[PDB]
Amino acid sequence: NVSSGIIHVSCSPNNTIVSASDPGGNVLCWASSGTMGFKGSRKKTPYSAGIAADKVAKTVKEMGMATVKLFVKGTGRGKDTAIRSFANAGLSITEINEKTPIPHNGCKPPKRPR
Amino acid sequence: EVKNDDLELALKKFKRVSLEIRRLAQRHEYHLRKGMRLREKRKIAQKKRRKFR
Amino acid sequence: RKNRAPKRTVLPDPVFNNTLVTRIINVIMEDGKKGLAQRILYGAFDLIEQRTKEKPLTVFERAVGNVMPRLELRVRRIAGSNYQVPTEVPQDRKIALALRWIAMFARKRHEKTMLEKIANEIIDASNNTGAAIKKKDDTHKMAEANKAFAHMRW
Amino acid sequence: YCRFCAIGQLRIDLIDDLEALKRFLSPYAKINPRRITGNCQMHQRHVAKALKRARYLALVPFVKD
RNA sequence: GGCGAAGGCGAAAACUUAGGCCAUUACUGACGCUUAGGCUUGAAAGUGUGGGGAGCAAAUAGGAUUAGAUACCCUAGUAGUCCACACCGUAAACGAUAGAUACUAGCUGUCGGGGCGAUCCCCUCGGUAGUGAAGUUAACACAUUAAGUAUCUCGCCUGGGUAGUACAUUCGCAAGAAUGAAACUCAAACGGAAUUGACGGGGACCCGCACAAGUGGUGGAGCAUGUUGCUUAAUUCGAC
Repeated sequence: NVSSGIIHVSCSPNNTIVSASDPGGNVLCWASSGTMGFKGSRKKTPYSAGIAADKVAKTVKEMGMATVKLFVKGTGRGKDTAIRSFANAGLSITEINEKTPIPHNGCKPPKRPR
Repeated sequence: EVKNDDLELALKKFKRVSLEIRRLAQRHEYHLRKGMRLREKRKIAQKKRRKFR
Repeated sequence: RKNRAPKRTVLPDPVFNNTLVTRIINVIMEDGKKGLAQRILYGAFDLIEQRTKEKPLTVFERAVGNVMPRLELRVRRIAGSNYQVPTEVPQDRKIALALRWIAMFARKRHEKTMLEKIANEIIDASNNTGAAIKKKDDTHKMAEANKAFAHMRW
Repeated sequence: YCRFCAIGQLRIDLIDDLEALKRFLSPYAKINPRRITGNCQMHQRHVAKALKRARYLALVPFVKD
């Protein structure tokens, strides 16, 4: 059906949100911690990221995939478990893509977390 | 940052570049003052200069 | 800070040459004495004998072996909470908990004589029906939310 | 081996040193300090200005590489 | 690491610009420093104008802990961030060391400058530092970048709470800052450093049924007693 696409993972500091998308960036599937049942506080764990990445890798790949980009964004405690799960999923990758925010400066984050 | 090296150990090399990106970007995620920014940065620098080298 | 230490285990019984049944005698004795437990246990091997034609050795081994864990949820606390990290559980404690669970489950279903119930539990653990296998089942199935704890050390 | 104040021409702004800058700055987007290449105050300040100007030249990307 | 008066300064381009670093045989000739006067800035908070505000956040709203949260924790938001304008004038504006000043061990440097070679190791003078001599400090330690030691000038103090309080003024469109007592009034110290502990909701460290596994039970219930209470006639008193 579709010979090329992307998988965007986002490990926000306390959540794991992911979408498998068309080559023009049009999602064909999505997943999150809540869809898996990790809604609340266990969505910061690496386990949620790993399971989300496994689920979306299966959904994108068994659908008829050959080669796909992997856009990783954000930083948490399971952004490495995600790529480990993709490697264990069995989907061809040419290189892991880095979409993490890398600014010089910008907007001001929330107040000092004490 | 090119990571097209092999089919099984790409993430291992991705780890180190991710660590570098983090350690250069580990200070822009919270509110703080200039004084503590300079203090932590320079103190960590002169602490790494003395122990690891 | 107690470290690795040996244990005293009575050597295998001359009539069956199994050390596991001997640890069973070690841990079942009423009033803390074998002067009275061994008679009924040998009776129980007999009861296993004419019930379902099970030789004690194989039935006892297939009962004890199927209740044995492989994961040690080592405790690590915060002084206000606690969590478990999964390491490999020691083999000596493996067999120890196996035999303890077998013995402590062996003596239930209060009925006319303990011979019938102990042979019944030996048979149940032999046939893998839920009476002690649940220990081995849980020791791995509740280590799934704790499997997430294997991603980090604290 | 030290890289500037060791082979340094004392004039490092834009003069045909594009390959050197692409090797001074590894393809993982990091300017080398005096702690590795060993460039002196002179050489390091001029390299810094040259590399940020090349960033403002799109010869080396600001954030990509 | 450099520069800048501390205040501070880093995506670049350019604008103008000064201080400055060495060598200037030299260019002059005691102008050399000085603070009260006089002359400027002084972070940021904050004041106000207009835009503009991607962003977040004082106060505040709500949710959480709580004895409550003006707390930690989070979702918003006001000014608050920006641009220019002016004000703002206090700061850990800390050499916690006034300016300049004249040289004073070593030491490893490190940077810039001048002679050198391949950048380099080389000499020198200045910028960046302390280990430490002498000197100076209650001790740490300053120490070639003085707290050493010569010269001058000036401001800042004479123990405390009181008290930066009243008073009178000042600047400030605001907010605030400038100004600074008296009365009461105490016997020395959240005095200063420095040695042993004391806790640590600080590490490191050595072992112990210290912990776990258990056995084996308490507690639930059923006996006898132990304490205490009550109480009359004393339920003797004592361990808290």
